[PDB]
Amino acid sequence: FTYRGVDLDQLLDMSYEQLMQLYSARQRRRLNRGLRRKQHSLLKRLRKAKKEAPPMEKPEVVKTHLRDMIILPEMVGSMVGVYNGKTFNQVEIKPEMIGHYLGEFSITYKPVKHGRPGIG
Amino acid sequence: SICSTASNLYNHPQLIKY
Amino acid sequence: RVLEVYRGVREVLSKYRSGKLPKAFKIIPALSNWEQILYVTEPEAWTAAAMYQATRIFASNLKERMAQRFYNLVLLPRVRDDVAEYKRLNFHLYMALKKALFKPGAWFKGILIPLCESGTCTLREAIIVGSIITKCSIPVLHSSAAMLKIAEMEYSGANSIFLRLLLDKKYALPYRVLDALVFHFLGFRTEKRELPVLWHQCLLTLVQRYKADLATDQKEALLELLRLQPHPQLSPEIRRELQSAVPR
Amino acid sequence: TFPPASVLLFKQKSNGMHSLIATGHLMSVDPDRMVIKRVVLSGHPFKIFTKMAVVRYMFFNREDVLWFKPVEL
RNA sequence: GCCUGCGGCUUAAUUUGACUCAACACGGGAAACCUCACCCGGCCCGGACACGGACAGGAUUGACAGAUUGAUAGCUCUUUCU
Repeated sequence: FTYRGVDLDQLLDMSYEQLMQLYSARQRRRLNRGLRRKQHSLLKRLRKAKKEAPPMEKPEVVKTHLRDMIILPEMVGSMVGVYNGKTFNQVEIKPEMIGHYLGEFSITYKPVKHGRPGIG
Repeated sequence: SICSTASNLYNHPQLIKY
Repeated sequence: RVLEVYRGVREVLSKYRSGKLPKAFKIIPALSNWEQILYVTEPEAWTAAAMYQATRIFASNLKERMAQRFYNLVLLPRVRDDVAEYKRLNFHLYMALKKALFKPGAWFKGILIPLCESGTCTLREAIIVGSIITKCSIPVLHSSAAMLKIAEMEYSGANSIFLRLLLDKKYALPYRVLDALVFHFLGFRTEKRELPVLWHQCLLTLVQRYKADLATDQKEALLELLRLQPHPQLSPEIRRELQSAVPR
Repeated sequence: TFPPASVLLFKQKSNGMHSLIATGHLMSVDPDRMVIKRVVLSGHPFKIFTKMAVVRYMFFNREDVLWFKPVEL
């Protein structure tokens, strides 16, 4: 896999400053704004949960509310429950989603599949 | 399947028709 | 170093909705200079939840007299501000009054008896404080001491209601508080003041619960009072409960 | 049994003390008279608008209401 | 075609009054927080009195760390100190 001409080992070995030219307009915008302490702590729980896993095993899923989290490429390979109001949807963070938010992966409502009109 | 069902008429008693 | 930190915890405790407090908060019962800490924390700008958890720490740790002077200097004026403002009470401050009933002695000596010592001891304040007193359990000896001290006062609108609810504590009394009560009732003997409905209910509660400690001259003083200070409704019930007694 | 016939009923108090409770006569004998057992489900109207109200404490699921929908209150 | 109301269908919720003038861009209501008013999960406590048990041989609050459910829920469990 390659993103913007940069590889996965190349991205994961790249510093936090040099990421901030490789993203979208909103994403470079928010990384200019600087992340919050809640998201720092969530990434810290992700560090603890991705490290202590057995080496064959995928890490333990961490559930979270923060739908407005930028999917950093350091999160790739984890499993995260995303809260959409009712239900933590458990997404395996694959490397194809490094330029998106978590909030699009737990689709919030149920699709309208129509019935029939009664008394209109 | 909500407020209705089958419940057909099957098996009655010995009616001594006058 | 001090002023910066406590101005910071003032600006935190000025909008206290939730959140775990730092260690700068929980050593004020160990801080000797807590009074000069306390004005920089600016007591009237506080959320009532900050009032609540302040009284929580201050009843879980302090002495008696520091608790009393915190009740007097800080708690009582903001209580009267919120009652004269709202005509109701904030639930953080209502449970903080239960937190202030986590010490009964400083409660009586610092709030209740100074409220009737304040001279402006109103009715709704009386009902609030007495209902919370009715909720809590207090010691027996300090209950007789509180009734002893409350009977010493004047008669505002707030003497009888607290007297009636402290009768609704329902313990058994010594002889001194009973003689002081019956002597105050002999002070209300020929006074032409239209004493309220709740005073008649208070005397009614007193003959209901304390029928077992009536002497002969005391019963005659009670009949003197009921002969001179009637009411069209509760004077016959106090009369009936005085006709259904057993002496001491 | 063909009517008329008297209908005595008594109940064991303790050890053969048959104590009389009920007394009457014999109506029409046929299985066609079906008995209907009723159940009243209660509620409380905790939101009140003009001719439309939100009531709780009558069910606890959601699709229970989808099961008891045509039955009038 | 797009956009907004009403109904209707859906949804956990897609808030609500008016019902052919005086329903209908009216409750200034153009909804990321406020404007919940809806749903799913958690915190804190929902009384007094009377009877029997725990109760100073602690009743029990607070209390620093680490595991929590979606959340530094020490309001959960070791620290069990006060």
